[PDB]
Amino acid sequence: GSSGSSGTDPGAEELPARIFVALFDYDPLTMSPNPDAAEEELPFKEGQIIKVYGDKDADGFYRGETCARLGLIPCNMVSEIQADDEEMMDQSGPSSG
Repeated sequence: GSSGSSGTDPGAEELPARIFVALFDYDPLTMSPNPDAAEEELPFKEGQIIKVYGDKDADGFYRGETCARLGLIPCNMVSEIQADDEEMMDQSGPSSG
């Protein structure tokens, strides 16, 4: 339909989905040793966001959703993004407590 990555402005709250950015282009169609097993993998270009849901299985793959797609993401390729919320307190003022 219409829903997907973006479009439906945020109205209510939802489950926490770890955001992971792609470090390099991933092609499970050519990279993967087999296409059949490649289906389980989730392709993504560098700089692409992947709504990761949960942790990674033994293999070490993060199951996330990107571009209205679902599959496995190689924790090796992608990476964790920095926190958006207020950052830690650095150089705490000299003021006395």
